[PDB]
Amino acid sequence: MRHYEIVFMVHPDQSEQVPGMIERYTAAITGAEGKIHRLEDWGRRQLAYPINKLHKAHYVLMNVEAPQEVIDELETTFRFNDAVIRSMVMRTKHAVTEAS
Amino acid sequence: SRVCQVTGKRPVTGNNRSHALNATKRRFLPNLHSHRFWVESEKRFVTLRVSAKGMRVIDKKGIDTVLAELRARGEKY
Amino acid sequence: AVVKCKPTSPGRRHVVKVVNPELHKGKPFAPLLEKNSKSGGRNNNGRITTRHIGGGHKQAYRIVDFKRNKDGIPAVVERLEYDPNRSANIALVLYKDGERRYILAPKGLKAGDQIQSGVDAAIKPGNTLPMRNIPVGSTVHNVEMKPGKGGQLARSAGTYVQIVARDGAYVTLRLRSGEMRKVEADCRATLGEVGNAEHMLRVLGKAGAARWRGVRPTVRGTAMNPVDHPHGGGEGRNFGKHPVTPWGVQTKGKKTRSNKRTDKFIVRRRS
Amino acid sequence: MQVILLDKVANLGSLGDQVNVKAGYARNFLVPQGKAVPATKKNIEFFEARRAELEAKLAEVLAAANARAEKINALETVTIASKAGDEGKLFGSIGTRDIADAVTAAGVEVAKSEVRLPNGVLRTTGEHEVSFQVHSEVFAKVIVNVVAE
RNA sequence: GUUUAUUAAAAACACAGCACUGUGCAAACACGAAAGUGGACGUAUACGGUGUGACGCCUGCCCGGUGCCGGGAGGUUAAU
Repeated sequence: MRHYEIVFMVHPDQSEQVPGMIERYTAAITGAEGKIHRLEDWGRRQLAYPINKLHKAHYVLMNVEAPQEVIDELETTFRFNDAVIRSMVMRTKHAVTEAS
Repeated sequence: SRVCQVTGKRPVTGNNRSHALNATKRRFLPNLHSHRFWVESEKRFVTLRVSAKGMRVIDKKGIDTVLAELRARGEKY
Repeated sequence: AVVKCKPTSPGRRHVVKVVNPELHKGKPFAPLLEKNSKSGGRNNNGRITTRHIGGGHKQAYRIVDFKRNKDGIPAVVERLEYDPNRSANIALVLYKDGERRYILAPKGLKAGDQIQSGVDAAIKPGNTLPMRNIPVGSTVHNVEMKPGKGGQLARSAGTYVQIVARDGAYVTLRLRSGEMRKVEADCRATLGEVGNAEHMLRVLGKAGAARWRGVRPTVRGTAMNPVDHPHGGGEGRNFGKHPVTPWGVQTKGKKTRSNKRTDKFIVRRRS
Repeated sequence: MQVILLDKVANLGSLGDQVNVKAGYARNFLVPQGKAVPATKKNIEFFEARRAELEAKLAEVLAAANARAEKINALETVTIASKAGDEGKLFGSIGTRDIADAVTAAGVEVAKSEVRLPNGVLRTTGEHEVSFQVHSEVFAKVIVNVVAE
């Protein structure tokens, strides 16, 4: 299956929905037997440039090896969703470790 | 027709005398309106198509005075 | 597709048909069908109030749903049918509880695709859902004006509406003629563009494919005598007038937008 | 118009005065709601003893029943756990009716049109400071706390 | 194809195609003192109007005039 590194953001007034979003998203992965490897929730670190009037959004990183029909529909749940800002999905190459 | 219920007004005809006295028959229409009145004898809104002077009579005389006049001549409020 | 015909006879040399292999080759669903008497352009007074319509083939009306008021029920699109009344094709939707309706067909809607209405639906193309829940930017059609009115805007072939803003309890639209206009956000809309966008490429060939489509010949006002038209007269195609209607109103560049009741909802005008 | 009054109209109406209201204001608002009477030379004689001293507190016990009907509920809360969408975007907004049908069943027996809502018609699930109308001068607060299901 | 029945059947009219323009829908426009009907049980890939008249190669310069359109400062200006 494909490895992927999924960093995304959450607006900070809804940063208390974050373990609900993480737990739901990793369950929706787990239906596809997507072996989770990382869950490094970074917290609410200050942005560089002004994103969307209010800065300092919450980051999440989830880094799973999954198949394609779940990572696609998962990414559409990043799009059609008010909380998530500017999600991204990346390269495969053999994942899972404690690193920042 | 365009008959005000209260004052009995109806459009009266007459010339439209121009700047050089060319007569042309126009028709003076009355200022009607479909105003919705409240009657506390019936505790409900009786709607009357009236003039504006027929709202000035209801401004003086009561709504039961005017609906008493249509009680006299025997129309339908 | 787009079929350019072959000149077997003159008057075939300029035909292009739009041969759609998806559509149903059979008689339509009768419990949603009724008659439709043509007027010929005439009204209660019996006079041709709008000119140049008459004749044509018979065409029975299809009760096509627009309001999409089976709310919260799945729906299988069962076949595509040709509709005489519209530029776009209709789809025979089968709801789960054994009710059939017609809908307008969006672009990607093939047979067996599962659409559904309601507020609690996915953002799949074909679904009906209200405008405070449609994501801004996403392209809708079968747009309403008033909530529960049914659908007024973007309901012809290939015609869409981009939702552009969300102003409190409003939605600022970019209509197909390029006119930004506000609607109330509780109005339902149907996702995607409308199908059969190839209808722009039909070129009709000959006079008869106009005359059986309902059209009647439109006589230029120059060919008439001066009592008939405000143009007209002159021995040898004189014109010399500023071009107008048969009723003397200036045609060709003279705006007639005077409502003022519906100037609240307009933001931008057609440019 | 010179119109005598019944209610204390907030600007100028003061319980029995010759008030210059306008023609339409005397007619569409004060008459059918019954908060004032066009009195000119005849209802004043009806108004002096029969209506000034006797009937005034007979109206003002209804003004007492806003301090009483307001304070039927001293708990002053509403819990609405509607079914919320996929982490956000609630199913249906809450106008007058869900609050009225709950507070009627759990709280103050009040009608539908008194349900006032400053912060919209309750889209987003959470705490919502929701105030009510019982009198022109009396204003209540029953805090809605919308829960997600 | 149509056309002056009863002296003119044509090079005229119409046509498919092209353009300009108006119309956001209780549409413009039309018939109606009006209610209302047509437009259309259609909704800008739709509808009305005006010219030109398949197809091919093309459609130059002029906003002074007369329109239409945009502007809104300043002047002039009605009943009041």
